[PDB]
Amino acid sequence: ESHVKYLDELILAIKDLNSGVDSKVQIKKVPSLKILNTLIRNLKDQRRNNIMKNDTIFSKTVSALALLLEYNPFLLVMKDSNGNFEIQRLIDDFLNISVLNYDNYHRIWFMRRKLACVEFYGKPAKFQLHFENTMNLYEQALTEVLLGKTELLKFYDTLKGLYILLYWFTSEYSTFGNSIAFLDSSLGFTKFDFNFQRLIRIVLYVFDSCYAEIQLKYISLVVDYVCNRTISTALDAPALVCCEQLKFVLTTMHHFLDNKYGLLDNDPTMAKGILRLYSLCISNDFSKCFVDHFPIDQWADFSQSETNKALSIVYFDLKRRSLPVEALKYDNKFNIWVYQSPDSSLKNVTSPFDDRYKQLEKLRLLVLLLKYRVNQLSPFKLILNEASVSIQTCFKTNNITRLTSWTVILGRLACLESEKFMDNWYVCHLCDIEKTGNPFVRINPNRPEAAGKSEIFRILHSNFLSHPNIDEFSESLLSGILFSLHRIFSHFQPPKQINKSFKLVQKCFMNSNRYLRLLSTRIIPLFNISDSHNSEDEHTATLIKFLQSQKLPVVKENLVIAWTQLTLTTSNDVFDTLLLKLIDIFNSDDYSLRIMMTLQIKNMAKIILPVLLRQLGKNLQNLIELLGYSSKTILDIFQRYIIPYAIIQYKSDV
Amino acid sequence: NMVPLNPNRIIPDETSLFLESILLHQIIGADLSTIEILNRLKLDYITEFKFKNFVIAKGAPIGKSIVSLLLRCKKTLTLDRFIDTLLEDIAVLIKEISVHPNESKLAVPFLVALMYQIVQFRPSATHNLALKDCFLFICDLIRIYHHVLKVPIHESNMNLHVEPQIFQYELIDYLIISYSFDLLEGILRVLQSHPKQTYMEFFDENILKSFEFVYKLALTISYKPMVNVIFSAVEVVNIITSIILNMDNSSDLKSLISGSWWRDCITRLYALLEKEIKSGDVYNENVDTTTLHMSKYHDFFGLIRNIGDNELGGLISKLIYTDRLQSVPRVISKEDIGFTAPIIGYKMEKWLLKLKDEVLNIFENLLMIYGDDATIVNGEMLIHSSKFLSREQALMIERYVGQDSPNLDLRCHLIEHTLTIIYRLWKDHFKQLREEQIKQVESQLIMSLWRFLVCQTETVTANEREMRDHRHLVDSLHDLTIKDQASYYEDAFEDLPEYIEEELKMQLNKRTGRIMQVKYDEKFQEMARTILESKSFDLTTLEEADSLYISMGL
Repeated sequence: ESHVKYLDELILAIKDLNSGVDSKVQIKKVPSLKILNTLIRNLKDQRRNNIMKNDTIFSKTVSALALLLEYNPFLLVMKDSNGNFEIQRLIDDFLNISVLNYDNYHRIWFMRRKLACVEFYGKPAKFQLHFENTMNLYEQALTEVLLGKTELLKFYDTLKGLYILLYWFTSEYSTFGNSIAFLDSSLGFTKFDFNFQRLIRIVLYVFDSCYAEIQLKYISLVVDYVCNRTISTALDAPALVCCEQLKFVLTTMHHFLDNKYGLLDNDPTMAKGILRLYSLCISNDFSKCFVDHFPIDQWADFSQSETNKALSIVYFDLKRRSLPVEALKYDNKFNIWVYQSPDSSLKNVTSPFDDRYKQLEKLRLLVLLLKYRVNQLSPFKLILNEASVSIQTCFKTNNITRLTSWTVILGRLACLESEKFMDNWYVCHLCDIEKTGNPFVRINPNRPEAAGKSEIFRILHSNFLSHPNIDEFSESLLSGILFSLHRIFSHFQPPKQINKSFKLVQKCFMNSNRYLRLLSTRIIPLFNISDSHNSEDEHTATLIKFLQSQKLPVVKENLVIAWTQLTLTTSNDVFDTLLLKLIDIFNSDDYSLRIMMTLQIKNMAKIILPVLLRQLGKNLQNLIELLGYSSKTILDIFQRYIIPYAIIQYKSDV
Repeated sequence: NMVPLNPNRIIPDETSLFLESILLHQIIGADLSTIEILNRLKLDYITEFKFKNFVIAKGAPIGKSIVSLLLRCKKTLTLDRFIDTLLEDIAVLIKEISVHPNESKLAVPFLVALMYQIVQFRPSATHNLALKDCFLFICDLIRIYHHVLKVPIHESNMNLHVEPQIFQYELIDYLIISYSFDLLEGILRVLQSHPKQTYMEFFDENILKSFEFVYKLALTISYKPMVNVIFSAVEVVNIITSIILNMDNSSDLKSLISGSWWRDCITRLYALLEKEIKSGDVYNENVDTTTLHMSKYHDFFGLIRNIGDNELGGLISKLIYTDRLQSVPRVISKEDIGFTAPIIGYKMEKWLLKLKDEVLNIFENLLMIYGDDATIVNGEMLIHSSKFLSREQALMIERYVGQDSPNLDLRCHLIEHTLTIIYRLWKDHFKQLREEQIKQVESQLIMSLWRFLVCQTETVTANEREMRDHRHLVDSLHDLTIKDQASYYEDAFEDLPEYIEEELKMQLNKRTGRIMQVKYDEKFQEMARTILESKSFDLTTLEEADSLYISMGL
């Protein structure tokens, strides 16, 4: 609005100033030299209460900090030469920014993730091993309360401070670094778990010893410390990680209800909060977590006495828990109701456009899929051919999303129709689950094909093979249809088609966007494994002539890695001669490539020599040195070498 | 601006809290209440037992004997005192319940459930003398059950699996061993969470020797490994690291530790880490010393880590009749325990991911531990860390990305951290590297570097469309969770204040582009650049580097 042009030019020219080259961190204290003043000013131009009632412009202001410090990682730990960093003297500055973000939880989360930044924040700090000092001060003011002799406004500010510190120690990892001592361990169970559980006992006791909207926010956090700290790692039935924390929050909610204040009107929160909470709880085996730490027997108050119409839905789901058969059939479109003489409200009793969602969703679960997911996101055999015709229509006129909206479906449904050798089913085993050894010893050659026996491929050529997109269009959609064909052929021996594969690989080379690069390579083994026409015959060697005939090191690895992988994956003395040629490719040739050939020799060892050694010797260290850790063992194999060569060669000379 | 007093709480006494909590506890998974489980216990083949005003008759109520001792000692002791008194009594109990020919040990594990609930309950100012009493007592308890973790490498052609088929005494000793190591875990971590002052007073070489016995027993190189004990033992190693990184002059405890024992630990860490992750048969048996397969034999949470199906929980209840004082556990099928939804398998993929987080995490930690070098300081860290980097680069790109399963996010965050590991190496530890090592593997390190040196094209985004397409191709499962999370479980996932809808779009952009194997962080590429493009070693002079430069463009 005011300095809008100033900020526009700032962000534009500084995004321009990524670095001297595309090499952009500036890891060191850079040898312009004008970012000291702007470093101070980016935070010195914001502390003004005439500019503190708008979300977006301050968000841009703090993203300016994000950019400045992110792309001067030589700013935080810059050795403020008393003994300290500048992350340390931004601690107090960013506390004011986190006072603004105390309310804005979204912004706080972003700030934590944003702020070698966090790595360096505790890199020389752990080497120096401020936290001892801050913990001393913390214990001090902490104990100063409990008995009641604090400020009123340091009271308020630092009560929010206690809550924010709790939120800090309670958040997931992948944001915070391992920089601090007390986050070190893993398996999701590291050190400050319990030093922070001791801190939890402390806060419980002190704040039980402890403005309506204040108590609103208080119980908001009471939920939050266990509400926004999940590991999920599942489908729609996710994971909440610490049960102790769960029941502790249950009992502090109990104590809050006992007090019976912090009740503020207009219902910004009560309904939503309680609803979400018990919804989350329901199905989940921790019924016994609930049983003790919070029955609402008193303020339940479902005798028309007692916002007040929202704990009623949790009472309804507790009756659903009762469950004995008295419940009857679904009439009011609500759940399968039960004998009421009662039934309180509809699935959105209070519906401020989000409470409706939470409740109605949860209560919907009372009913006693991935494949279905996108289908409903854009709301079988009939579905098959209707898809075919509707996609004829969609590519009739310049569609780009609902057009391509069918490719992944094509693939995975090929997976299901292979399985039928649709009811409750999603990502599948061979299609989508790794195993120990070769993915490509895992795949099955003599499985069906595509031509017409897969009407999926029938439609595939119908609408995606003889098209001008293959000529010069669909920069990436034509790729997505190839990841379709990926899984397809994975499930289906194809015919030679390879006309796409060949120019496709050369494409994958140049690629422009480095997305196509190894994509073709991923493709190739599908063609490589084969049966029902040239199963293991020339077909691969045919590809090979092509491939070797390509020689450019431009996008070299595309040419070379796949060149490996094919022959690699292939079977016996065939691939033996192949690896003979490969060790030739490593023999003494293109140091950029002989070495990398050795690298991926180790790679295949992850997942010929005598012949060559003898040959080269007759003709006339690295390889054997790397192999056996020392070359002197060559005595062991010198048998066919010294005897058949090294003497008859140049009878008198050699 | 004073705030008035608030003493009018009806304060629940800490001792009373502890008492009632133990008195009615039910564990995560079973059906029955701790103390009453206890109330279904008789210790028979020891017709009398007695240590300290703690008589139990022959057919007497073990459980009532507990509640007796509990309540009587209640109006005796304070909190901590009640702890240590139990600890001694139950310790004597367990010790003898152990040393006995015909005694069955049913009680022992359940009392070990005690052990946990108890010792966990309040570790605030508890003293290491008691801690170590319990601790040593249980380590050598373990050496009383050292006959477990070194069972052979595989079922021999003659060794049969025809069986009484009991999961009973298996689960018995499994709970025992585990729970016991789990003690080791919990009490040792209450040590680590004690004030730094009360530290060296507990650490003697007895810790080294006893835990050395158990570690050797555990992380076998010539038997079956056993994922739970694998866990426990290695985090105890992590505990060593912890006391290192915490004691300001950790040189004390280091000098305590023996060089051979650092070796017999880090080497077996290598043995652990160069194994592999294959969710293909994480739930069967395959090439050993290479697969951390947590079989149903020992598949539940563990006394902390709520790992998953916890499929043994209710079977804990099924151990007692829950109606009659008894001595030997109630039967369970070894096989009914345990095609529906491998989403549990993928929960575990995330977890074994957290495990390899631990692997690299401890190796980082020891990295930072040894600012000065040492004897196990050998560079094979550089070798093998870079090696793991290579393999989870190559097999990464050829296999695991694109498989529409959210394992890849952490599978990549792993090596994104290993980036920091190697970059730590570049900054600090380039005053030891042996020519031996650099030219034993000139291969893999250069592979690692060029993996992002070929990534540094920095030439992808340019729009929304292609990357959102990538997303629709792969990110299906990741978006299942994204939409569960935005639609179910967050304060911030409602009412975007108009400065974060763009955050949605570009953050999803960056995450999907970072999903498909390509365009990693500018920080990543430049920090790696400061290592290779700096000529501190003769990896890269121009005469043999421009063939790669041209192979990137340049």
